Amino acid sequence: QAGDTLNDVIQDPTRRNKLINDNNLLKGIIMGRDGPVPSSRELIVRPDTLRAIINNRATIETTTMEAEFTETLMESNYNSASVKVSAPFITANSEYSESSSFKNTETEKSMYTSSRYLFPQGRIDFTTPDSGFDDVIKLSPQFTSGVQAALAKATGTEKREALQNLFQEYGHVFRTKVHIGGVLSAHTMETFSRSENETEVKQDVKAGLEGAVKGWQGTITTSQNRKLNVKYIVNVVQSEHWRVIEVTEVTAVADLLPQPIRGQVKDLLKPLLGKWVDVEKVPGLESLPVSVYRPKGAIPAGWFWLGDTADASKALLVKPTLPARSGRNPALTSLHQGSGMTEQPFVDLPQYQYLSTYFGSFAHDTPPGSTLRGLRPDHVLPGRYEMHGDTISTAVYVTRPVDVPFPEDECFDLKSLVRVKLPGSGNPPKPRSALKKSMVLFDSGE
Amino acid sequence: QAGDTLNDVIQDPTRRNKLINDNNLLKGIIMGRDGPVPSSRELIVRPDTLRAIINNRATIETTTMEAEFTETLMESNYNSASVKVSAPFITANSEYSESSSFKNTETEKSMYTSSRYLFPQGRIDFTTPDSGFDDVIKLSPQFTSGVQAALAKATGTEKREALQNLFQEYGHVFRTKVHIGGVLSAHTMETFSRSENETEVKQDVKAGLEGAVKGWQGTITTSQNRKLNVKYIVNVVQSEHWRVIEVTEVTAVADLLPQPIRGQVKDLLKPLLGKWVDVEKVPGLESLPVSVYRPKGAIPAGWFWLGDTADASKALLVKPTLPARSGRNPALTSLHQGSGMTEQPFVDLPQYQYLSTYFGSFAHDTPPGSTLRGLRPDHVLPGRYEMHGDTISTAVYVTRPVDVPFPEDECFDLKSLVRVKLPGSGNPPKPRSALKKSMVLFDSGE
Amino acid sequence: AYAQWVIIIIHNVGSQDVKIKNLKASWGKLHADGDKDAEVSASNYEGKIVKPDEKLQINASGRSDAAEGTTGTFDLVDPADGDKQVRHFYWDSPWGSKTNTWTVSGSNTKWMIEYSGQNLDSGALGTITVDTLKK
Amino acid sequence: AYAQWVIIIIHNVGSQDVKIKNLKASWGKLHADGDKDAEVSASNYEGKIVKPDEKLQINASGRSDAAEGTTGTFDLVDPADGDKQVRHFYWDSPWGSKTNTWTVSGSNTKWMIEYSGQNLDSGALGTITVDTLKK
Amino acid sequence: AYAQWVIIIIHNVGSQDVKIKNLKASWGKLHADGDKDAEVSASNYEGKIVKPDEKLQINASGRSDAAEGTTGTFDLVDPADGDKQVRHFYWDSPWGSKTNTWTVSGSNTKWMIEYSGQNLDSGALGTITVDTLKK
Repeated sequence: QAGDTLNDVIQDPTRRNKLINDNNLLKGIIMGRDGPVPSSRELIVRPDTLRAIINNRATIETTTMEAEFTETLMESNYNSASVKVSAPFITANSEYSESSSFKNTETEKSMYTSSRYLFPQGRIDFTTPDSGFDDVIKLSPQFTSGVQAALAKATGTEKREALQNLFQEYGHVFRTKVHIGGVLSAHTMETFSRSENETEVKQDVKAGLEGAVKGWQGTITTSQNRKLNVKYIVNVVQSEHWRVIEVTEVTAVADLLPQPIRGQVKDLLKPLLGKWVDVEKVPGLESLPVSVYRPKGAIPAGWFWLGDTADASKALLVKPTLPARSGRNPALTSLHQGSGMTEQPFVDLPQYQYLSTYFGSFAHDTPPGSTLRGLRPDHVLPGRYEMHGDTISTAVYVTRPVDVPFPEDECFDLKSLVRVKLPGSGNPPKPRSALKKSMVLFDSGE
Repeated sequence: QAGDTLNDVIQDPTRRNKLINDNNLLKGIIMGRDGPVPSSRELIVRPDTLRAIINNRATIETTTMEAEFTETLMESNYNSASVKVSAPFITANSEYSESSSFKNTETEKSMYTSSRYLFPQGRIDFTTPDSGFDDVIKLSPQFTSGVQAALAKATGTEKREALQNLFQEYGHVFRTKVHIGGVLSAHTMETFSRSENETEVKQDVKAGLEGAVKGWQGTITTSQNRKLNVKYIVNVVQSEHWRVIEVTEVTAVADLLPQPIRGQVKDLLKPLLGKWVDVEKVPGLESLPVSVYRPKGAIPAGWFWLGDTADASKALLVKPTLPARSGRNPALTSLHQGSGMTEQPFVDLPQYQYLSTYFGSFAHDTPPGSTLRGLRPDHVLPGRYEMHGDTISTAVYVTRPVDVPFPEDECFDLKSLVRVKLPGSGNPPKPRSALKKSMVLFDSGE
Repeated sequence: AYAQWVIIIIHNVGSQDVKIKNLKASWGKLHADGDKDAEVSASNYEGKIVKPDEKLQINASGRSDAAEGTTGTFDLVDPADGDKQVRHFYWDSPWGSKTNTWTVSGSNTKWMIEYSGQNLDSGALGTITVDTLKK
Repeated sequence: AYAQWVIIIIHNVGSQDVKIKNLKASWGKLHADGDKDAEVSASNYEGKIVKPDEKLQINASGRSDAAEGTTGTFDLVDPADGDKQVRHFYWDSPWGSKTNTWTVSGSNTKWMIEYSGQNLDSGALGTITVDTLKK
Repeated sequence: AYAQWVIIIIHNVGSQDVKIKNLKASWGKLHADGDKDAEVSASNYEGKIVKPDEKLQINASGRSDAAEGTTGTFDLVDPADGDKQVRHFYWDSPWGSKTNTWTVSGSNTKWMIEYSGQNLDSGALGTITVDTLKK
C-alpha cells in the first residue's frame, strides 16, 4: 500500500468507487442557509473511470475574498472562480440580519482570509457538456425526469416552485475539479479603514494566519497588533482517509442541461418580472437642479416600483415571481416610515436596499408609497455617482451603472436620484446601488 | 532495492510506467489562473523507453527572476529558459489586480528568489520534432483530431474559440527535460531601490534564503536587516517516492505540431488583427516642438487605435480576435476620464497600459476618445525615450523600441508621444511601453 | 470675558471622513457646551474624525472677566488623502475691537465647504455652522 | 509702498478658453513684469483670453514708497457660454495691516479652480498661481 | 522680521528621484506652511527624497520683530548617481538692503532646473517654484 497514488486508487474498481462515495463526487452542493453542504441524491451517473493527476507538494497557501456572504465558501476552500460562481446562490439563500460583523461602507472595508496547510495527492476532473469532449458527464435519469416534470406544470408559478424544490434537493452547483488529500485550514475576517494600505493589511493578516496554521489558540495577534479570531478545520488523518481539500472549479447545475431546456430553466429562475411604463414629473421641487420623475398613473395590481429617477422617458416596474413563503428570502421588501425627524423610508428586512431617496413624504399606507419596495442584497451591485447642483442644500446624485466588459454583470441604467443632503437627522444610509439586468425577465406572457 | 537508480526504474517496465504516471510525464502544463498545473489528458503517446542520466549530487542552488508574473513558475522550479518560454501564457491567463506586491517602476525594482535543496537521482529527456532525431515524441491521435476539428470550423472566431478550449484542456507547454528526486524549496520576493547595489541585494537575499533552506520560520532577517517572507515547499519523503524536482526545458505545445498546421495555429492564436491607416495633424498644439498625429477620418466599426503618435506617415489600428468572455482577460481595455484636475485617461482594468498621453480633452463617450484602448500587460515591452523641446513646459518624449537581435522580441515603432510635464495634478503614470510585433496579425482576410 | 464667545458646528454632510487638526486657541479658552466654566483641552478634539452625518461642536469664549476676547485656528484635512489639507479656519472675537473675524482659507478642490451664521458687526461672533462634503 | 505687491498667474491647465474681465485696482497700480516703475493700464489685460496651456501674469504693487498697499479685483469668465462668471477674485495687500486678503468667490460647477502660493500672515501677498480647468 | 519671507516649491517634474542636502538657514528661521510662528528644524527636510510628481515646500522668514532678514542655502543632488550635485541654491531676502537675491549655481548637465516667481526689487523675496527634471 505504501507508495500508492490516486492512479492506483482509480485503477482498482473497489477503491475508486470507495473514493467516489466517500467524497460525494456524484452529488451537487446545495448552497443553502447552512452553507455548501453536499446533497444526498446522486446528480450524475457513476463514471467507469476518473481523470486524475498526481501532485504531492505540501505547502501553505493563502486566499482572500471581498464578497460579503462567502464565509462558508472560504471555509470550504473554494478558489476565487468557484466563489464567484457560487456567490449568487449563497447570498440568495443566506440568513440576513443586522449587527453583521461584515462592514462594506464607503469608509471601511471588510475581508475574509483563509490559510490552508495542504498535503495533496492529486486532482480529479469532470467533463462538462459545454466542453464538447466525448467523455461528458451524463445527468441521472431521475434528475432529468424531475426537470421535465417541473417544466410540464400548468402555470409558471407552479413551474418555478417545482424548479425551486428540485434545486433545493439536488443542489445548485457541481464540483468539476477537486483536489484530494489532507488539509488543515485556518480562517478569519478583518475590517479596516479604506485609507489604510490594503497591501500591508493583507500581508500582515496573511503572515499571522500562516504562522497560526504552521503551529497547528483561538485568537492571534499580528505584527500590527491586530487581533484576529481564527476558526480551525481539520481534514487530515492510507488512501482510505483521503478527502476533498479544495474546489478549483464549479459549474451551475442548470448549465449541465441541454440547451433548449437550459434556456427555459434559466429564464424561469429569474426572481423578478420587469416592465417599462410611462413617467410623470413630480410637482414642486423646482429648487433642485434636475427634474424628478415617478411612474405615471396607477401602478398595475401586483406590481411595484423601485424609486424616483431622473430619466424622463420610462420607469421600471417589477413583480415577484415566487410567492412569499416561510424560510425563503422575498425578492422585495416593504418600507416603513422613519422613527423621527425624517420623511425617508427604511427597509423592513435587515439587509435589503432601495435605489432612490424619496422626494416627498413617505406613507406606506397610501400610493405611490404603498408600492415602493426594496431589493434583496443579491439583486444589486454598487454604482457610481454623477453630481448635479451648485450648493449642498440642493445637490443630487444620479446613479449610473459601472461599465463592465462582461454582460453578466451589467446593471440597469435607471438614473436613480439621491439627495446629497437630506434635511433633518437620523436619515437612512444613502443608497448607491443599481439593479442587476440578469435578475429581471422581460416580454414574458406571465 | 538499495542502490537502485533511474536506470533500474526505466529498465523495469512496471516501475517505468509507474514513474511516468506518478510524474505526469505524458501531460502538458496548463499555465492558467492557478499556476502551472498539469493537465489530466495525455498529450503524447506512451514511450516504450526513456532517455535518462544518473546524478546524485545533493546541493543547494539559488535562482532569481525579474519578470512580474513568474511567481508560480519560480515556485515550480522552472529555470530561466523555461520561465522565459512560459511567461507569455502565465501573464495572459493571470489574474491582474491593483495593490500587487510587485513593483517595477523606474525608481524601484522587484525580484523573486528561490532556493532549492536538491537530492537528485537523474534527468529524463524527450525528443522534440524540431530536433530531427528518430525517437521523436508522437502527439496523441486525440489531440491531433482535436486540432483538426478546431481548424475545420466555419469562421475564424469559431476556430480561435476551439483552439483556446483545446489548449486550456491539453496544456500550453510540454516539459522536455525534467529532473527526478527530492527537493525542499524556499521562495521569497524582495523590492529595493534601483540605486542600491543589485549585486549586494542579491547576495544578501541568497545568503538568507540558503541559510533558511538548510535548517528545515515563515520570516527571515538577512545580514542587511532585510525582512523576507518565505514560502516553503516539501517534495521529499525508495524509487516509488521520486518526483519531478526541476524543469530544465519546456516547448510550446503548438511547436509540436507539423509545420503546415503549426503556422496556422500560431497565426490564429494572435490576439489582435492589425491595420495601417492614414493620419492627420491634430489642430492646435503649435507650442510643442513636434507635430501630433491621430488616425484620419472615422475609425472602422469594431476597430480601435492606441494613442497619438509623432509619425507623419501612418497609424496602427487593432481589433480583438476573441469575444469578451467571463474569466478571460480582454486584449484591450476601455479608458475613463480622470478623477480630477486632469484631462488624461485612466485604464479601466487593473494592470493594463496605453502607449501615448492624450493631447487634448479625453471624453470616452465621443470619438476619437471612444475608440482609444489600452493593452494587456503581455502585449507590451519597455521602450526608450527620445527627448524633444527646450523647456520642461513644452518638452515631449517619442517612444522608440529597444533594438534586440532576436526578432521574437521586436516591437512596433509607433513613435508614441508622451508629454514631459502634464499640467494639473493627479495625472496617470507616464507610459513608456511599445507594442509587441508578435501580438498582431496582418493581411488577414478577417 | 464671557460676552465674547463663538460656537463652531462642523457638519460632515458628505460620505467620507474629515479630520480636525492643529486646533489651537490663542486667546480665551475652549469649554464644554452650555458651561463656559467647564474648560476643556484642545486634545479633546485634535485628530478627531468626523464620520459622515456626524456633527462636532467647538465652543470657545473669553476667560473669567479678563479683558481678553477669543481667537483660534484649526484645519480640516482629508484622512483618506494622506491628511491633505482641506481648509484652514481662523476665528477672532476681540474684546477691544468691535469688528469680529471669521476667515476660511485653502484651495482643496475636491471638497465643498459652506459656513454660515457668523456675526461681524459687534458683540459675540456667534454660532457658525460649517457643512463639509467631498465630491 | 513697493513692499506691498502681488503677482497673479492665471494658468489654463484645461482645453477651453477663459477670459479676464473687470480687472480694476482700487489702490495701487498695475505694472510690468519685474519692473514696478513701468505702470500699465488695466486695458492691457481686460478682455484678454488666456489660451489653453499658457500663462498670463498680472503684477500689482503699491505706489512708490507710499503709505498705500494694493487692492484689486477681476472676474474669470467662460466665453463659451456667453461670458458667464467662473470665479471672482479679490486681492488686498495693505500697507497699514498684517492680514492680507485673497478671496475667490462665485460658483460655476463646470469649472475647477485651484490656487496656491499666497501668504496671508504678514508682508507682501506673494506670487499666487491659479490653475483653471473646464470639466 | 516677518515682512521678509520666502517660499520654495521644489517640483520634481521628472521621473527619477532628487534629494535635498545641506539645507541651512543662516538668518531667520524655517517654519511650517501658513504659520511663521511654528518654527521647524532643517533636519525636517535634510536628506529628503522628492519622488517624481511630488512637491516639497520650504518656508523661511525672519524671526519675531528682529531687524534681521532671511538667508539660506541648499543643494539638489542625484541619489541615483552617488549623490552627485545637481544644483546649489542660495536665497537672501535682507531687511536692510532693498534688493533681494536668488541664485542657482552648478553645472550638472543631465538635469534641467527652471525657477520662476522671484521678486528682486523690494519687499519679500516671494514664492519661487523650481521645476526639476532628469533627462
